[PDB]
Amino acid sequence: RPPSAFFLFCSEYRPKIKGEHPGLSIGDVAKKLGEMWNNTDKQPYEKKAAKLKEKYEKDI
Amino acid sequence: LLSLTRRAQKHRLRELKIQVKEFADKEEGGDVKAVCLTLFLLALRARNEHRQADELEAIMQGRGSGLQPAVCLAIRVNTFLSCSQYHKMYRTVKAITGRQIFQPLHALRNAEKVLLPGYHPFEWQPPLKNVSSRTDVGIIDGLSGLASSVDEYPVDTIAKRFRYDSALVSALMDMEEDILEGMRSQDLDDYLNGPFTVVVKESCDGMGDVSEKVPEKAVRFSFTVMRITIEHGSQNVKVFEEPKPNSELCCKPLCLMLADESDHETLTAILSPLIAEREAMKSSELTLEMGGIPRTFKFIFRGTGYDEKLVREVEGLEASGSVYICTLCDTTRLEASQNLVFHSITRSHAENLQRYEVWRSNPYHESVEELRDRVKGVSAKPFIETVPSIDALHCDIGNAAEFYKIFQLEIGEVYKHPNASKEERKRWQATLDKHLRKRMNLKPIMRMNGNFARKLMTQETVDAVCELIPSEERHEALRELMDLYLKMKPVWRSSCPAKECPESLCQYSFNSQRFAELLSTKFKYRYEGKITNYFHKTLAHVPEIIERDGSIGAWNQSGNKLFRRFRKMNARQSKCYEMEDVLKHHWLYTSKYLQKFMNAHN
Amino acid sequence: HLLSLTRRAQKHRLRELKIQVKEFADKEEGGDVKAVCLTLFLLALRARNEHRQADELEAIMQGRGSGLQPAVCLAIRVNTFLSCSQYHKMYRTVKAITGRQIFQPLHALRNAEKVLLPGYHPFEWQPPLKNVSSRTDVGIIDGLSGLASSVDEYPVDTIAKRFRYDSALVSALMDMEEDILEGMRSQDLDDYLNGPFTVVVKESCDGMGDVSEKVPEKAVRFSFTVMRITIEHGSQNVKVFEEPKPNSELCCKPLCLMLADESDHETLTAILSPLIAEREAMKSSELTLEMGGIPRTFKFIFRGTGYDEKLVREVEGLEASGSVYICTLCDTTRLEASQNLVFHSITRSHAENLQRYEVWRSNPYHESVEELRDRVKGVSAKPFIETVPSIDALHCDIGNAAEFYKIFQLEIGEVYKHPNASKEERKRWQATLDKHLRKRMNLKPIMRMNGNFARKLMTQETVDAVCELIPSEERHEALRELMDLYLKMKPVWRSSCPAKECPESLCQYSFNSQRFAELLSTKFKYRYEGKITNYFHKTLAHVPEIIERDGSIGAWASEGNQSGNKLFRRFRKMNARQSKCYEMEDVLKHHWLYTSKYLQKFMNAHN
DNA sequence: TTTTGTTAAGGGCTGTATCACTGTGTAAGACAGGC
DNA sequence: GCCTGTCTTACACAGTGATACAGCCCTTAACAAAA
DNA sequence: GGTTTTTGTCTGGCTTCACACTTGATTTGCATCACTGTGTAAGACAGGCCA
DNA sequence: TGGCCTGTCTTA
DNA sequence: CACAGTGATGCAAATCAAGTGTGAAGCCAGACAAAAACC
Ligand SMILES: [Mn+2]
Ligand SMILES: [Mn+2]
Ligand SMILES: [Zn+2]
Ligand SMILES: [Zn+2]
Repeated sequence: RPPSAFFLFCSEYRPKIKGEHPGLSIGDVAKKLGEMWNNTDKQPYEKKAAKLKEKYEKDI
Repeated sequence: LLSLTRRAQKHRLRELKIQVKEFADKEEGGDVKAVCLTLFLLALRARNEHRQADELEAIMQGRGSGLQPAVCLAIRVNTFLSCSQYHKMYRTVKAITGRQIFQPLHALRNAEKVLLPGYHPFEWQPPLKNVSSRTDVGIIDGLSGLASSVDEYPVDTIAKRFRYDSALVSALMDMEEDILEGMRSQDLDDYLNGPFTVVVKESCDGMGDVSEKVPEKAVRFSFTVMRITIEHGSQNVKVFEEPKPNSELCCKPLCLMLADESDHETLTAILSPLIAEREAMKSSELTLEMGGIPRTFKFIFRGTGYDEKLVREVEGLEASGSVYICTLCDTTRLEASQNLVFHSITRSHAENLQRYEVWRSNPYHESVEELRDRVKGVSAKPFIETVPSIDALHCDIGNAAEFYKIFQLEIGEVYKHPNASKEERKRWQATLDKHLRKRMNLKPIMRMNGNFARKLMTQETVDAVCELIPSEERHEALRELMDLYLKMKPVWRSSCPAKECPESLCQYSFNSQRFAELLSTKFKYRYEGKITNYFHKTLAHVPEIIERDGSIGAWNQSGNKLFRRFRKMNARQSKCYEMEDVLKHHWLYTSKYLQKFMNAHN
Repeated sequence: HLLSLTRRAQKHRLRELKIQVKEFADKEEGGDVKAVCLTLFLLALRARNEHRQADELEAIMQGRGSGLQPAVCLAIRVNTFLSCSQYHKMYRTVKAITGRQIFQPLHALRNAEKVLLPGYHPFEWQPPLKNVSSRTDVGIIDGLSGLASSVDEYPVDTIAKRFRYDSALVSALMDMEEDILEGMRSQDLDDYLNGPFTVVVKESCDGMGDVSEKVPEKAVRFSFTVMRITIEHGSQNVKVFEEPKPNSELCCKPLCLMLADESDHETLTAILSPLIAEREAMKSSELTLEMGGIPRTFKFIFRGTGYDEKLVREVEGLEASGSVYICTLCDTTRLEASQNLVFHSITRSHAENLQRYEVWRSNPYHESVEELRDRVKGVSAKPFIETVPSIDALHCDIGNAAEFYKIFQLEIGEVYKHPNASKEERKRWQATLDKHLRKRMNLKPIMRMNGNFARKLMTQETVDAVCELIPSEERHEALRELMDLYLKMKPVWRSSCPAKECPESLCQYSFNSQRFAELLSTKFKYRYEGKITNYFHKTLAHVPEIIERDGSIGAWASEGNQSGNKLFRRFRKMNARQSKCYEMEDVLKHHWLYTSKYLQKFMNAHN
C-alpha cells in the first residue's frame, strides 16, 4: 500500500521533531506531528499521495 | 542444511537419524513421532518462540490453517454443497494456496459416522422390551419389515428412520459439551453421573407437497431435547435447556416418509414401531459414557408437537368439524359456547383407548347417537399418546376474530335489529373496514392472521371504533373488554409467565371470568351456539396448560422447503437411496456440534 | 506417554537425547538445534505417511501466507452455484475458525465481477460504428431496446436482457487475453506484437423449451463463440487461438436472454434486430483495445452457424420443415432430391432470399399462387438474419443408418425378387433382423432412431451378420460394397479437420458418393419412393461444399446447448433476485461469469 | 567435500473414474381436426 | 395428391453419494555425478 | 518398604510479541432493501342422504 | 325438493 | 396471508501503515525433595 499524505509527511518530519526533542515517546511524537499538521500548505503531500496511489493501482 | 533438498538432508543427517531412531526404539518403544514432536516443541519453547510452538501445537490439535474435517462437514452440510461441488472447491483451493485448507471427501464421511446414530455404545437397564440391543444400528427401513408381496396390501410409500433409542444416544452425545459446561455453570462437578432426566418434546407433521416437477406428500416424525436436569441431593438442578425450542435447528429428525398424514393405514404401519420403542424407553435407564465417565439418563416424552388435525387422528377422535370441539375435554360446541370458562382438562390416552373399546363393544346396547354421546367422539382406536396444547398465535387470532365481530355489530347496533338482513350487516362490516383504514391504516382482509390481530387488539383501536358508536355506555363496555384482553394476553404470549408476568398469571382466572361475564351480559347478541376450538381453549384451559407445561409459546412450514432442498441437491436420484440421504443430511444439519462451528464468529 | 506429561516432565524424559542433538548440531550443522529438530520431525512425519501435517508445518515455518485473491473466490462461488448468503456463511466461518481470511468478503467479489463483465475496459472503433453508441461503460441493457409499452401499442409480454454486441466482444477478448498472449508465444511470436488480429465469431440462437418452475414458459438464448483468432504475420495468418471445445456450454457467451417463444416472430424480431444491427455495423470497422499495455486492432468475421433447421427457416424467410423445399442450401424439392441423389450445389443465400421475398411480395409476372411459389422456391417471408446452415456429424450417420436398416429388412424379405408383401411378412422380417442383431451383434432393438444405434450398426461386421440371413451372394457383394462406400465417406464428416486428418477421404468423397448413389439406383431400385430426408440429402449432396466453406463438420454440431436450459433454470433458482426485471439480468450476469476463461483457469488449477 | 539421482520391491493416502439410478429436456414419430 | 399443432413416450445424459482402482512419494544401501 | 516416576523451589538476564497515538482513506461487518413464488390453513363452497 | 351436516377445494 | 431467501445497498466501525520503547510472559540452569505410585 502507498502512504497517506499525512504518512509520507510524518516520515519526512520525524527527523525535525526528533532532533529538537530526542526522548519523545512514540505517542508523544505522533501526537505532536498530528496536532501541528492538523493545524496546518499541505497540498504537495496530497499530490505525492495521489501519484503513489495510482502507481500502486497500476501494480497488478 | 535447509537450502538443501530432500535426499541431501536425509544423507547429511543420516547419522543423527540412526542415533535418534536407536534412542527412540530403546526408550519409547519405537515411537519416533512423539519423540521428534516433543523435541521440536521443546526447542521452540526454549528459544522463546512461543508463537510458532503454539501454532504447531494447534496444527497437531487441528485448530489453525487446517480445518478439522468436522468443520468442513459443518460448512458443506450447512451450505448445501454437493460432493462434486465440495470436491471442486477443495481441490481448487488446495491447488491455488498449496495448503489443504479443506479436508477431502473421505475425511468428511468419516466425520459423519461420529455424528450419525449408531456409533457410540450404550445400555438400557433393564433391556428394552422388543427392541434389539445392538448399538451399531443407524438408518433402517421405515417400513420395519412390512410385507411387500403382490398378495399383500399395496405399499405405495418409501420411508427411512432411526431407531428411537439410538437417535436419543446420538443427540445426547452431540450435546455433551453443553451438558458438561452447564454442570460447571451450576457450580457442580464435571464427573457427577447421578441420574440425569431428559425431557423430550415429541413432534409430528405432514409436509404438504414435496414433489419436484402429481402431488407427493411427506410426513416427518421428529424430536427435540427440551431440558436436561441433574439430581444433586434432593434438588433437581437444570444443566441444559434449549433456547429456541421451536427452531428447525434443534428438531432432530426421527423418521421421514413419503405418505399422506391422512393415509391412516400407512401411517400407523410406519409409526407404530417407533411408538413401541418409545413405550419401551418409558421404563428403563440409559447408560452412556460422557467424558470417560459413565452417565445415566432417564426420559420423559411429551408429544406436544402435534397440530389439531394430527392429534385427532392419532388419539381416535373425530374430524375437526365434530360437535366434540376440544381434545382436552368432553365439551360440545354448544356447551362450550354457553358455558364460557368453567372447563377442565379431562381426556387422556387411556380414557380414549377405553372409550374406543366402549364404542366397539356397545356394552349397554345403545343406538348410534346414544353411543356417540357416551364416548364423546372417540370412534377410532387411538395409537399415540399426545399432549395437545395451544399456539399463542391461535389465542390472539381467536380473540381478535371475536373483537372484530363485536366491533361491526356495535356499529350496526344489532340488538336493535334482530331481523337484520345479510346486506345490512355487510354494510356494517364495510363501515368498520373504511373507518379502520382511515384512522388506524388497516387494510381490510378476509382471512384472519397474526399481524391483523396484533394491530387490532389495541386500546387506541377501541377508541377509534368508539368514534363510530353512538352510545358511550357501550364505549365503557368495549373498552373494559379490551382491557381484560390486554391483561390476559401476556400469560399466553410469554415463554415463561411465572417470571415475566406473575401478576397476570395469578389474576388470569379472575380476568377470564370477568371477561366471560361481560360477554354474557352486555354482549349477548354474539351468542349463537357456535365457538371455535381456539377460543374455547383460550378461555377455559390456558392456566391449566401453563400449570402442566410451563409455557404456551414453547410447545414446521420450513419443513417442506428444507426437505425439498436436501432431496434435490444432496441426494441420489434413486428411490432406494434418496430418503437415506435426506434423513442423514437433515440429521447432520441439526447437530449442535456443527452449529457451534458455524457460529464461531461469536 | 510423552504427550501425557508436562513440559518439565518431557524435558526430563528427553534430556539425554537433547544433549546428544546439541552435540550433533554443533559438530555438523553450526549449532542450529531449531533447524535440526524441524527437519527430523518433518522427515519422521513423511515416514509415517502423514504428509498433510508435514506440509502445513513447512508452510507455517516458511510463513507463506494463504490468501485467495477475490477473483479466485469469485470463480469458486460462480462455479459451485453458491448464493451470496451461503458464500457469506462459508467465508465468515473459515475466517472465524482459522483466524485467517482465506476467502475474501462479498464486496470484494462484486468488485472483481466488474472487471469480468461487459462495460469495464475502454475501447474504440475506427471508424465509429454506424448507429451504435461510442459509450464504453455500458453493461446490461434492456432487451426490448426501447420497445413501446403503452396500452395502445402492441402488448409486450416478455422480459429480455442483453449486452451491447461490441461491448460483449470487448469483454470476451479481455477475458481471453492470457490465452492470446500464450498462444502467440507458443507460435514463436512476440507478446508485444499488435498487427491486425482476426476473430472468427460463431453466432448461435436457440429456444430453451420450457423454463417454468411449478403454464409453460419458453426462453430464447442469443449467443456467440470466439472460434479462432489469427494474426497476419507476413502473407501468412498464424493461428494464435482456437477454441478447444467449441460446442461446450463453457465458451458459449450469452448475448441476450429473453423469455419468449422462438416461434413468436414479432417478439423474436423486435428483440434481436438491434443486435443484428450492431453486428452489421461491426462488419465495417476495426476495434482498437489495450491489452497488456499495447493497443491492438481486431477485425471480426461473424458466421451464423448456431441455428438448428427450424430457427434457420424462420429467420431466413423459408417455409416450415414439412415443405417440399427440403434444403436450406439449395432449391431442391423432396421429389427432385429423391430422384437426383448427389448433384446439387449450395445456391441459396441471404441476398437471394431477400430477393425472392421481394418477388413474392410484388408478384411482377402476375402469377398464380402455385406458380409464384414455384418461382420463389418457397421464400414466402422476408428474411431477417443472415445464417450459415450446416449439418452435424450425427445426422449424416443417422440418415445413412436409417437407410441401411430399411435395406436390411427388405433384403431379408427378398423384395428384389418379390414385389409385394403383407404387413405380417415385413413385421416378421424386422423381427428376424432384430433377433439376429441381438444374438450375433449384441444390438438391442430400438423403437425410434438414435445416434449410437447408427454408430454400432454401420459396421462391416453387421453386414456379415445380416448376410447370414440373405441367400443370394450377389446381394452379399452389393451390401458389402454399399457399406464399404459408407465407410469411405464417414471420416470426412466425422473428423475435426478433414483436410489434415484424412485428405484422401475428403478428395474422394464426391466420387464415392456418386458411386454410392449409382449402386443404390442400379442394384437397389426397390428402395425408391420419392421420399428422402434433409439429413440424407445434405450428406450425399452438400458435404464437400460445406467442408470447403467451413473446413469441418463435426465442430459446427447442434449437440451442446441441451445443457443450456438446465444451466438457465439453475441460475434462476439459486442466484437470482425473485423479481421479473431483476432475475433476468442476474441470470445474464451469472451466465457471463460462468463462461469466463479467466475463472475457468482457476477452476482447473491442479492441472 | 557437498548436494541429489538412482536401482529394486513394495506400502499406505489421495484423486478421479467409474458405479447404479432415475428425472427430465428434446425430439421422433403418431394422429387427428380443419363443426 | 394436405397442413399442422398436440400428444406420447423413446432416449440420452445429467449429476447424485458411494465405491473401486491407480498413482503417489517414499524406505532399506551404495555409487557417484554435478558442483 | 525400596524403586520408579511427576512437579515443584529459588533467581536473574534472554527472546518474543502487544500496546502506545495519530489521520484519513480504504476495507469489513452487519442490517436492510424491494420483491415476488410457494406453502399453509382460514374460510368460501359444492353435495348428496333422508325427510 | 330442500336445509343442511359433512368433507373437499380455494384463495389470501 | 406470511415469509423465505435472492443480489444489492448503505452506513458504522475496524483496519492499515510508521515510528520504537516499554512492560508482560515464559524459559534457562542444577542440586534436590514433595507427593506418588511401581516391584
Ligand atoms: Mn399439519
Ligand atoms: Mn431449437
Ligand atoms: Zn376444552
Ligand atoms: Zn441441397
